[PDB]
Amino acid sequence: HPNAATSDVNVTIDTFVAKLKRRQVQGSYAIALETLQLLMRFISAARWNHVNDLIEQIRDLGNSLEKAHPTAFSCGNVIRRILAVLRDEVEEDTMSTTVVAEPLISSMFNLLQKPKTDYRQVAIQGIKDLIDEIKNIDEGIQQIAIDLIHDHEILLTPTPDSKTVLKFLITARERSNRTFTVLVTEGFPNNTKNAHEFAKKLAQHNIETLVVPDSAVFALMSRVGKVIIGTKAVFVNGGTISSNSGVSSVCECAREFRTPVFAVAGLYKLSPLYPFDVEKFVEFGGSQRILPRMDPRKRLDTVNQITDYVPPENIDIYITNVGGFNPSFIYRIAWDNYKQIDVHL
Amino acid sequence: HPNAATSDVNVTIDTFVAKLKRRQVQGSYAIALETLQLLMRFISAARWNHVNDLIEQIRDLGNSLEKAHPTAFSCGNVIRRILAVLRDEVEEDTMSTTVVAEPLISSMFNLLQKPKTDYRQVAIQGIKDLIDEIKNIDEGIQQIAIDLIHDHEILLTPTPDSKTVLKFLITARERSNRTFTVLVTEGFPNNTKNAHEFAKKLAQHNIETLVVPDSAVFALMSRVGKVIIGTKAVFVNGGTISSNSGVSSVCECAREFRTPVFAVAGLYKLSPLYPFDVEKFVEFGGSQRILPRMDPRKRLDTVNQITDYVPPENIDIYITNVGGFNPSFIYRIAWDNYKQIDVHL
Repeated sequence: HPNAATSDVNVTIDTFVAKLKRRQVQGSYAIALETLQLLMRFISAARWNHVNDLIEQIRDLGNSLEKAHPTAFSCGNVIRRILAVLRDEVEEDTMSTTVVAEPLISSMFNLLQKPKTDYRQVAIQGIKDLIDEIKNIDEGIQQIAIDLIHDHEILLTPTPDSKTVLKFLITARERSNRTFTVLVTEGFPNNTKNAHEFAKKLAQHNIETLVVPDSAVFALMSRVGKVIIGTKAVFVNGGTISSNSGVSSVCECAREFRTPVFAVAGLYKLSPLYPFDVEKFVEFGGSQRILPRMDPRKRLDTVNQITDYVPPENIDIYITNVGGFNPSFIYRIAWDNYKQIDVHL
Repeated sequence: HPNAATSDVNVTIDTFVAKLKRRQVQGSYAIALETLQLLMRFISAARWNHVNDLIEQIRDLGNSLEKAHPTAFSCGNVIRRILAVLRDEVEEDTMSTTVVAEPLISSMFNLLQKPKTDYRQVAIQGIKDLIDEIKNIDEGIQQIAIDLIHDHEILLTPTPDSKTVLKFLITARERSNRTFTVLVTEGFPNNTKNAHEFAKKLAQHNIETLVVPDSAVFALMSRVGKVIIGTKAVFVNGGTISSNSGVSSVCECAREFRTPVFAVAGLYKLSPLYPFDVEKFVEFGGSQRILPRMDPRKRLDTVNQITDYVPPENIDIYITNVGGFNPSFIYRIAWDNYKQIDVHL
C-alpha cells in the first residue's frame, strides 16, 4: 500500500521519513516517540469500520517504515508492540461475537489445535501505556541492577552514549554505601565527544573518573571488576547492537579475562528480529573524520563503522524495567510482547 | 654395595636412615644439611687413592639413600650436585694427564663427538659452597620477586608450611611503599597448625591477615590478584610437589579464573628427576587425624594425603636465588647443575 490515500489527512508520515534518511532524528528513544505519535495520528484521523483491513494496512505501513530506515529498530518494534495488543483484543472480541478457552498456561504451539465495540478506545489507551513505559524504565532497572555491584570494584564502560546507563550509574553513586571506580573507553571516531561529556557528568557527581584510550583496554583487564554495555538494540539470540565504536574488542577482552559483562536496556529497545548476519545490520561511518586530504585518500582506503555488534557468548544479564534475564531466556520476554506473525511485515 | 665396610669408621649413615624412616628428620632444608655432613664425613675419613672406584661407590650410596626414603629428594639432589662438581674437575684433570676443547658454548649432545692432585680439596670446598648456597637463597629471591606485586592486590596462599615463602613475604611487607591483603587456605588434615602459626606471624608484623577454609577458595577467586606456592620439590617438566594439602584445587581454581600463579624455590630443592606418575611420588597421610572410633572405621575407609602435586599448566614463574624462570625453561637450570648420567643411581 502507498501513501497516496494518506497525504492531505496525514502529512507527518513523510516528515518522519525525511528525519530518518537525512538523520535529523537521533537516538532510538526519540524514534520510538515519533512512531507512537504517528500511530496516534493514524487512529484518531482515519475511518475504517472494518478490523482485518485496518490491521493489514498498519502492517504495510510498518513494512514501508522499516524499508525506509534499517537502523530504526525502535520504529519497527513499537508498531509490532501495538499490533500484538490489537490482535489479542480482536481474538477476545471474536469469542463474544460467535457466542475450554483456558488449558493451563500461555504457551505457543500454533501448529496444533485450530481456532460495534470499544476496540478503538483500547487501541488509544494501548499507545498511552507504551509511552508511559518508555517514559519510566529507570525505576524498573534500579531495583534489580543496584544489587550486583560491590565496594572497591572497578567498572569499565564501552558506549558512554546511552542516556539509560549513565542515569543507572548516577542512582548507584547516590547511595553513600556504594563506592566504585569508572574506566571509560574513548571510542575515537564517533563516541569521543559523548565520552568526554560522560566523564564530565561523573566528575559533576564526584565519582572516580578514568578516561581510557582504546588501546589500553588490555592493559587494565586484570584490574577490572565488571563490564557494562550501553546497548541500542537487543536481539533474539541475546546479542546486541550498541551505540557505536569499541565494544566488541572490549567484550572479547573481558571474556578472555573472565570478567563479567552487564547490559542495560528496555523492552521497546528489545527486538523480535534475528541477526543472521552482522554484515547487513551494522551501519558504517564516515571516513572523513579519520584522515584529511583527498589526493592521498585515493590510496588511503580507510575503514570506519558506527554501530558495533556483540555476540551472546559474552554478556550475562539484561536488566530491564521488568527485571534481570539471561541471554538464553530473553527470547521469551520478546514473545511475551510480540507475536510470531508480526515479524515479516 | 652394602654398609659392611662403613660401620666403625662411619656410623652416621644408619642414624640418618633411622631419621628418615621414622620421620625424626623434618623439612627438605634439614635433610639436605644432613646429607652434606654425611658426604663431609665420607671424604674426610675414607682412603681411596683411585677416582673412578670412588665416584661409583658414591653413586651406590646415593642409590641406597633414595631407596631408603623416596620423599627425600633434597637428599638425592645434593649428592647429584656434588657428583657433577666432581665429574667436571676429573674431566679437567684427565686432559692434563694425557698431555678444540672450546667449540662455542656449554652444550649437551653426548651422542655425537666422542672423548697426585688437589682434587679432594676441591671436593671439600664444593661441599662448603653448597652449604653457603643453601644458607642464603632469600637474598637471591627478593631482588627478582619484590618487583612483580602491586599495591591494593590480594594474595591467596596455599602451603603456609614453607620457611622460604614466609620470609619472602615479610621482606616485601618491610617495604612501606607496598601494601597487600593475604588470604590463607587452612589445609585441614595437615597444614592447620602451620597455617595458624603463619597467620600469627603475619599479624605480628601487622599485615592484613585473612584465614580461609578450603571450601571458600572459589568464593573469593574473583577478588584474588595473585597465587603463591610454598613448594617442596620442583621438577623437569616444571611441576611441583608441595608441603601438603589443598594446593591442586587452588591452582585449578586460579587457572579457571585466569589468576597468576607464583612459586618460590631453591636450586637444591629443584630436581633433575621426572614425575611420570603422581601415584608413586606423592606420600599419603594418616586417617587417624580425620575420624575417631575404629568399629565404624571398618566401614569408613577414609582417604587422606600429605604431599600435593601441581601440573606445570598452572604456574608461570619459579623465582630462585639465580632468578625468575618459566616452567618451559627450568630444565636447563637443572642441567646446568646436574649431569645426564647422574639420574639413575
